[PDB]
Amino acid sequence: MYSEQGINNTINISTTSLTNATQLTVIGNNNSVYIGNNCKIVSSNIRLKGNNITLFIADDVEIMGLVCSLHSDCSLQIQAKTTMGNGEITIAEKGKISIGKDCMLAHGYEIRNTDMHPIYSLENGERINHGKDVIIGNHVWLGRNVTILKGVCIPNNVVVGSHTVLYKSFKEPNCVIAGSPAKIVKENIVWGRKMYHSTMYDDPTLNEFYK
Amino acid sequence: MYSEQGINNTINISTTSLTNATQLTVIGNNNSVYIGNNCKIVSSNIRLKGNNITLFIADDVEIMGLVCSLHSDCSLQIQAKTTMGNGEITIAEKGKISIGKDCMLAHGYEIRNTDMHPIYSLENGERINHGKDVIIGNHVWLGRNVTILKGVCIPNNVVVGSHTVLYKSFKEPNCVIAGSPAKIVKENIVWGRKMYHSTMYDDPTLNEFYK
Amino acid sequence: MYSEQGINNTINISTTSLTNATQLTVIGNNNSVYIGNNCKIVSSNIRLKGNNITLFIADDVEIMGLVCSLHSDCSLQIQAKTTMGNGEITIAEKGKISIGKDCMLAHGYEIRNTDMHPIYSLENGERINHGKDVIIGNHVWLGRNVTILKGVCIPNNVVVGSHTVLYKSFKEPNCVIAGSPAKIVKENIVWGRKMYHSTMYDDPTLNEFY
Repeated sequence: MYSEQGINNTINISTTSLTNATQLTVIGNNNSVYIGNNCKIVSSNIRLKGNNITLFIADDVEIMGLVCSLHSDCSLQIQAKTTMGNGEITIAEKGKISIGKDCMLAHGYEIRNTDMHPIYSLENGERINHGKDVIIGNHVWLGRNVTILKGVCIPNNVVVGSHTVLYKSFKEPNCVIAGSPAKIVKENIVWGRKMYHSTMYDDPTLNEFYK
Repeated sequence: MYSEQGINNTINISTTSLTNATQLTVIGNNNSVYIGNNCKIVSSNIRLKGNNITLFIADDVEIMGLVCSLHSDCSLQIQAKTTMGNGEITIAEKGKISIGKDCMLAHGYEIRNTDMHPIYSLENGERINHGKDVIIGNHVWLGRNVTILKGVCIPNNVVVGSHTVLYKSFKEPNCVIAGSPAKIVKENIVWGRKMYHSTMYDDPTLNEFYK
Repeated sequence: MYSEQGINNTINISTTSLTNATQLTVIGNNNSVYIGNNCKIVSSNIRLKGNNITLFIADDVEIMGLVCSLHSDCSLQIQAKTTMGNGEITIAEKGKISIGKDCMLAHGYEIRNTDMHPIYSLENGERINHGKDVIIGNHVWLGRNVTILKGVCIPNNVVVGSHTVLYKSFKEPNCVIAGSPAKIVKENIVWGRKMYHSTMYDDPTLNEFY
């Protein structure tokens, strides 16, 4: 499991959550890790290197096979009830990525606020791919092998179709987004976890989205 | 190799077939598994959970690293001489997936008849993403990392270009399908297995496709 | 470094190069492998199976988790200072692939000169998909999960956007290529390795590009 090299690191992993086969490494200082009850954070590899990094995983989060790299002054926030399969999250350039509550992220997700390397214009020598924060709203379903790139904001209750690559933000909630270039392909929907709930009304979790 | 609980489950695996490192699990009633002669089903993980499930794999089929999950009243059918590398096939909502004769599936395929999770309309709360059968015709070649989703029928003698996602059926045979979105990019062709042949006429297996 | 079986194979790997966790397998005759100075080739699996194959890796190349398959009469050449993460290179049909200087290849690349199986036109029965050499120019950055197919030539100082598949060659240098089909999406650029420079003028390696 754990491996630290530094001082004033705060690691509070709630007592009920499980972290089987997970490696957590914190190199650096004034960092904080927080995992709530009753999380399942399994077969993952999480690296914090730097200072003043924040990793916050709320209650009731299940993650399996996450590779996570966090650099100095970055923060990853994952809200309650979010489930995640295999995937990768990279944060750099002192940015932030937030993932709202009750998300379902299917295997193969790649999420990042950065390209990790600079691209400059020959026209004026300036950098033009500065990193940008990623906001993934509440009740977002990412299908298989979805890629969410820097600065993309995803509204609440959105489904992203399998193998879709997102470069830009969308504003409309309750919609499905797929294709290349990524596009709204269906409007006025709500997804759920259980095919055994036959209408949206039979899923206690959904009441809010049709209010 | 296999574990099986329940009633009137029939498991017929020819003694001339190899199943090295494959796990087959059958839990339920009235399920049927057939694997024919001179097959090589290796390093695979195959699960049937439910009632009245049918798995049928014909002669001379070679599969390597298939992960396959079938739920009750579901069926998978793979006809003779088809070859498959690593990949995933998933069937739910009591549907069916068919793979025809002499198909060639490269490493990384994802095939399914279901989204695994419901999407409902905000207008009337009804489910709008019900599962739908998948039919992959005879002599279909799927390039690397191809995804075949619900409802998709693929005609005979078709090549699907690597990393292509199919959301919809096609009707034209003898073509190459590729891109995003998936479109016919070459017409009037026939594919074969062996690069050493000079022409299609040199490959007896191809007679039926050009007459 | 080697599990070398056959006749008249030459393997010259500089004593200053690290090969930790790497399987190099050479099965066949008259194959030659050159790896230059100060390379780091680790956790890779490089198989030369066949005869008369050449692998040439120049100085200061760094490779982590390459799965490489070469067949008879094929050639792979990787020029100085190139870096590669996990990925796959497949060469067949007696063809070649060449990667230029100071390229940066991110996790998930797939580079091939061959479809590995024939496609014939019904008009005349002839094969229409013969393998074709791949050329990646100098100072090309392949983003994550990029696929480069047969016959593709990439010009100097190009960035390929993540998840893009190239079926065709480009001619314009200094550009970003993305989408499907692959298109030039931004012209007149230059990329660098380290993002601690407000402008390109603080990267000495970039001077040759303006």
